[PDB]
Amino acid sequence: TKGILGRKVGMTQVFTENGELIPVTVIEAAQNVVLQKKTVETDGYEAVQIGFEDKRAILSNKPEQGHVAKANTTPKRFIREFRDVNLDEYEIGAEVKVDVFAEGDIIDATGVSKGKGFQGVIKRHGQSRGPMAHGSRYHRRPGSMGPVAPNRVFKNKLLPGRMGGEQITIQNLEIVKVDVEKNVLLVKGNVPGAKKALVQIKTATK
Amino acid sequence: MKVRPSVKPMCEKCKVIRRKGKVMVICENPKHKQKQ
Amino acid sequence: RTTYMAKPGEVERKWYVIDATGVSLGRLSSEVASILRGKNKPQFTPHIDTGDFVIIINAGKIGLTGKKATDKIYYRHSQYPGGLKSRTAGEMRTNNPEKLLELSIKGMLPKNSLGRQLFKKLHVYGGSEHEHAAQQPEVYEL
Amino acid sequence: IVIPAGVTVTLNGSTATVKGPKGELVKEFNPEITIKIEGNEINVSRPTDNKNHRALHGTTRAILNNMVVGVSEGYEKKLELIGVGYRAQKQGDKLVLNVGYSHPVEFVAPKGVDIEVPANTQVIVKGYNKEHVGELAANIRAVRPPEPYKGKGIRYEGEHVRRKE
RNA sequence: GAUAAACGCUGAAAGCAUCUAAGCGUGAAGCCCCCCUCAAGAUGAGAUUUCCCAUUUCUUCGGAAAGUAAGAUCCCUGAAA
RNA sequence: UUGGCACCUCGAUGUCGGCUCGUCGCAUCCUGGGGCUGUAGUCGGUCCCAAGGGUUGGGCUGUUCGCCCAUUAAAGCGGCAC
Ligand SMILES: [Mg+2]
Ligand SMILES: [Mg+2]
Ligand SMILES: [Mg+2]
Ligand SMILES: [Mg+2]
Ligand SMILES: [Mg+2]
Ligand SMILES: [Mg+2]
Ligand SMILES: [Mg+2]
Ligand SMILES: [Mg+2]
Ligand SMILES: [Mg+2]
Ligand SMILES: [Mg+2]
Ligand SMILES: [Mg+2]
Ligand SMILES: [Zn+2]
Repeated sequence: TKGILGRKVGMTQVFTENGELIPVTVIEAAQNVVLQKKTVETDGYEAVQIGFEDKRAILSNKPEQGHVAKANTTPKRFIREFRDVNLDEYEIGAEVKVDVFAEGDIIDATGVSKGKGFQGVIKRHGQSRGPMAHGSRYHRRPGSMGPVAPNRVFKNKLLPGRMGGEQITIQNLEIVKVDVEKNVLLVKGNVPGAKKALVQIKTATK
Repeated sequence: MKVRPSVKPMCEKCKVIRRKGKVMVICENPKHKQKQ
Repeated sequence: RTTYMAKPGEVERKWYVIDATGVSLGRLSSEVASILRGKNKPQFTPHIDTGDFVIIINAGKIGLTGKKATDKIYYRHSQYPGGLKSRTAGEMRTNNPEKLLELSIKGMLPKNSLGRQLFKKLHVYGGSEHEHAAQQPEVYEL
Repeated sequence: IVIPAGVTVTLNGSTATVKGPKGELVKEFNPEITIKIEGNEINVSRPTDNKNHRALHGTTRAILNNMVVGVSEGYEKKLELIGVGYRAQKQGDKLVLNVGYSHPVEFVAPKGVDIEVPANTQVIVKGYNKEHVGELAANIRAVRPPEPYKGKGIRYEGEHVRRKE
């Protein structure tokens, strides 16, 4: 199992050799370094900790500087662990390049979905509106809070609240192209998050 | 299988047994299989 | 008037280690509850906690008579609609015996703030090894 | 229970190991029931006349008898495929049956059992552990049990199948 | 992975027979995992890596307060929020 | 369900159908597993296990219900102040 961290650049399309036209997400994944290897002896589980994008000194603190000094690298914007990887691969301070993947490799893209703020039950939970005419005074409301008997509301009565900004994993995206000199992956279809969003690309669990 | 509170031999070949605290009759004739 | 009342940290609380091997889950639990509560000491004071600390070892070998292994069900409700989970005493003695004894003993402790403090004095281990050697635990017989 | 020539029977606490020419067996019995091992003959002892003991008594006798007879002349369960295009091929340690499915069905024998196939129409299962022989034999019959209309499928050699129109 | 109904194997009680009593196996969209998300206020408050260091005056005593370290905040420019 | 009784509520416990939102039971409509069959096959019948998910859109009527049209793997039956 291989993994890397990139920023979502944006979406475009590419023509396949077949002639078909597919939508792609451009993930730029430059400056991935291996910072720390966690073992069963030390931390109780196997994981490699990858630091992604370089960060100006003044934006880091002494705790951070000490951590990346162990891997002879500069402070890193994003640090994430990958489990299920082979620790024999990965040396501390080693760069992790996008060529760990090849065209046709099936990957799982994990990121934080775009923020929609406070949202009602219609957008947040796909509930039905009440009628818009015929005397209706019910339109974008949550529906009955429940029966009478349990003098209270059950625990999964879906209601308005903050909508996006959740971690999402899209499973089984094909890698379409891998450009090493540009540190670019092209992934068929879309991945969560706004442009510039952190995206964690790892080999498909399935 | 006949599942019924009244389980009893339906012919001479029918044997009444108990499996897992359940009365049943087993028989050469499969129609006579009964469990209580 | 004159009846003695224990003060907090007055009565010497001792560490006991008890082998669960082959003892009925109850029977072990009921004796341990009494030790935790301090019912075996004449200084016993109902509002204070004068009891001892108890380590139980070999909880995986705890006895379940009859068909309790398969038929004694432990329920949990999440408080979500239809959120009732169930485990057999048998499965829980195999996988989470520390949990099995804690449930059993928790039920036999007073259902109050002091009862919740008493539960903190109970250490259960599936195997023969604990890590409370520093507390110099003394073997206790039922 | 008579012990034949070549067999050596030993008792270690409750368990009893039996090592002979055909193979070697280990089976753990209930403790309270005691076994008196002698050079020629084996007499199993029952302490009390309680329902539990009456049952275990006959079982300890039966299994020990089966174990000893097991390692002597060996156990043989014979099977007989019926129906057009029903055959069995032996290739390596795998018994490959073609019994009318779109896929072929294959069996790899456990430790101490053999599946030699004289003719394509019949199968024979050799072994010393009678229950291991019985199970594998049943598992092979389980693939296509005999149907009641034309009698097609895998049957035991002595088996009597009920027939219909 | 373990099971339901069910099917068996070996097998006595009950010289036979019998899937069951001891003992083995098969066996469901169901159970427990696997998959996705939250999650140590899990007060049982866990773990790993890294950073800062043992200051001053008091308090008989325990402790107290008052400059700081690493670090954080106020305030300000903002949006991907 | 049709009822019996008159125990809470007459200084008010809003009553049918629909909508919205469901949630629960299993006596299971579909899908999964299975026994018997007057089970050749394809279809079925009947019983057992099974509540994970699923279980349509119209015409008529305030309707519930029901009939009908056209689908569907299926168009389940009940409880939650009908
Ligand atoms: Mg936003
Ligand atoms: Mg609508
Ligand atoms: Mg309006
Ligand atoms: Mg309540
Ligand atoms: Mg038999
Ligand atoms: Mg299995
Ligand atoms: Mg499905
Ligand atoms: Mg009256
Ligand atoms: Mg009033
Ligand atoms: Mg049912
Ligand atoms: Mg109503
Ligand atoms: Zn009969």
